[PDB]
Amino acid sequence: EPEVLVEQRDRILIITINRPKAKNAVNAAVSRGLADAMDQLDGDAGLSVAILTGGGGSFCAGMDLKAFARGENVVVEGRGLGFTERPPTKPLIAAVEGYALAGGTELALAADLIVAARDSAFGIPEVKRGLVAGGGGLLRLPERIPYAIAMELALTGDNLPAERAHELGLVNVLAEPGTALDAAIALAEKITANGPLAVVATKRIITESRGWSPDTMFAEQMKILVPVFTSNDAKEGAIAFAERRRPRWTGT
Amino acid sequence: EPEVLVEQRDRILIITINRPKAKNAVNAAVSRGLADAMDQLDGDAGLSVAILTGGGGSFCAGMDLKAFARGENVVVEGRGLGFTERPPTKPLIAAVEGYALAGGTELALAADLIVAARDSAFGIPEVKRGLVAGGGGLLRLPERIPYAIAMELALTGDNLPAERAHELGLVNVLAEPGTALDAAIALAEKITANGPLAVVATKRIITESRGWSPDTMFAEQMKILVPVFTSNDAKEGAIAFAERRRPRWTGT
Amino acid sequence: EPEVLVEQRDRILIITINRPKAKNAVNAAVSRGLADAMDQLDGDAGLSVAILTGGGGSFCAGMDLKAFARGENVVVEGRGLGFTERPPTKPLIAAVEGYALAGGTELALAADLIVAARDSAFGIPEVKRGLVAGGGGLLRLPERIPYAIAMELALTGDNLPAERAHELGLVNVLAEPGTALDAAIALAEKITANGPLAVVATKRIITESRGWSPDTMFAEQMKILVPVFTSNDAKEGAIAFAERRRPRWTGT
Repeated sequence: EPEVLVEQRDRILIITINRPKAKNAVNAAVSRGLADAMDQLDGDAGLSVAILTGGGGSFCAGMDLKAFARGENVVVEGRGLGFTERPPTKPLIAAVEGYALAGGTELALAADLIVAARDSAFGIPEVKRGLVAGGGGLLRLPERIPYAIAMELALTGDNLPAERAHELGLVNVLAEPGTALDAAIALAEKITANGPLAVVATKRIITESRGWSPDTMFAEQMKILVPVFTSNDAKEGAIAFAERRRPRWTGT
Repeated sequence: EPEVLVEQRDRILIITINRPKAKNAVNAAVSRGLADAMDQLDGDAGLSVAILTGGGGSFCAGMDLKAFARGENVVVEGRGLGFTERPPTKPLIAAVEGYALAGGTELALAADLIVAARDSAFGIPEVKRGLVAGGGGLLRLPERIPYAIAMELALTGDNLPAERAHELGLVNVLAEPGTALDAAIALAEKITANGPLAVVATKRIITESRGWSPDTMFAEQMKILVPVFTSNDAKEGAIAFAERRRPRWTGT
Repeated sequence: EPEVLVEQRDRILIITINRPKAKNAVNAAVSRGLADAMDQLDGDAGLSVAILTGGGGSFCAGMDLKAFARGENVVVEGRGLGFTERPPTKPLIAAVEGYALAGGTELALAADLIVAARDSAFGIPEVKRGLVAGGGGLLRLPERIPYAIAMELALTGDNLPAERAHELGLVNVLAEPGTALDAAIALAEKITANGPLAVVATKRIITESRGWSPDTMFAEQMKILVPVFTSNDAKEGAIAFAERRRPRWTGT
């Protein structure tokens, strides 16, 4: 039985970490499984969005310290912890139950959107063990929540309850306990209903603009805009809207 | 009757999009009218602040798709949608009633401050039509509200209610329905009461610092600081404060 | 009696501006005193965290305008207002009571974390006197709170009440009036309990990553990570955790 489970529902790829006895800690198998799933997402024209979740009601306790201690290839060159150093092109939603800690919070941060149960919690407690959250936690958390709160969490290693995380803008959708995945599917379906080229281009511009200067951002953006505006889907979108009916996207 | 109306009240320029039957959608006339108004604002020494609003109780439904479809010069080279690619030097407040959607939200984002009615709403639904919000929406929204919420709005095309937008920091002032312009005038008057050179320099530093490195930001800032500190208004400000009375600014 | 008081409590350096009759305004003596305290913090292996506070129930009214007017060396080359242009390496918490205005807000912004009394207030009213908040206020406030609110505060010179500042993410901890320092000590103790090399490295990555590109951030981060992961404290942290007891850090 695979330690990462994958199920396709229409155009949504549901990815489930399947090590509940190990609190879904990331070992070599999970790291590879996550990378393979992201490859599948981006490579399959029939997929639009992925959801990442942890089986059994707990998202991810972080990297498997035992697996790490004994030489498992957990942090993979070019990919990081599963995909922390190589986020997918298509949208990724993290559906969080229970604890998303350390590497677990870093997986969530590598996703684009977070749906979290009201009783879930985040955190990067690495400094408590004289270590540092090097899987993107320090690079992404201050960009997702207010800088000083990210600093506080990083220096103290305190847990961040989901409801506070929603107040701070880290969590998009608060769900009833046990229903985060269903809430995430609803979110995914809203995104898969939109133009696939436009959705991917939109994510691309938001992510890449972080590295653009104010003086160049519009010209850099234009290069991404043109293939969308001349696509078949751009025509179909205009036709469908004018005819008040659902657009039939082709991703071309 | 002009499709963009302009009224000067003391040192405040009130700019009103005047196409209520077209939901104040931006066509060629409105685009040019907005650009002319911003030129007027920045060029007139007797003006300190502008307010942009949509006549009739709805801010702006976005770009006029019909005007666009039939070849109106709506997105002007060097300026964008009115002024989206050329924001004014002096402060601009958007006073939002009803819907500010797509290009309408992009106009608001190109302003510095937003006053919005409690029953108003924002959004960038471009992906629903297989298009992308290329008028600065994707470049500015993630800088105004938490990154993940900006991502969510961009990928889903969902409306953002004004009250939520205030929670997220996009909206400065929530106003009673129908009173956004009056609230905006109150805000504008607070700013026009302050030193005009200092106000413009302050905006300049906040906007331009986005493109400065940590190692250079103070030296870059200094170049903007010096002309302010040696201005006539700097002297007048100190004198007025010491004498507990209103400063008589000259903008020199 | 020194105009800046310094007390060591275990590994915490408590720094108190001691000019209550002058609302703890920063003159030459206070500027130098603050710089010396930060040097002490960073230079002493027995110190982990500092707390900055204003004696008597008011944080800092800003730069001493009288001292400034008559030629005191208040803004020191290479350091700024005390330390605004040279923030410490180790974590700094500002414990705010009463008013932190102008230069006072800039001192707080140069700290990493802010604990503020529920009845305290911030602000950068420089534009009211035809001046500009050049001590880092304009460079840091838009990075700590939502951009548009930072713009609003900078252009209006309005006070920012502590409770609103907490909503916006500027204030980490809201304290009962008169108890901000005790709340700050609790926060400091949480941080001093964590691995000193890991804490300093964590702060370093969060602060320096502001000037890194997305394409280089992980490689830049790695250089800071390696000395932490190979430290004696990394070993001790792992041992202590496995033995369910407190780690005895050495800062090596």
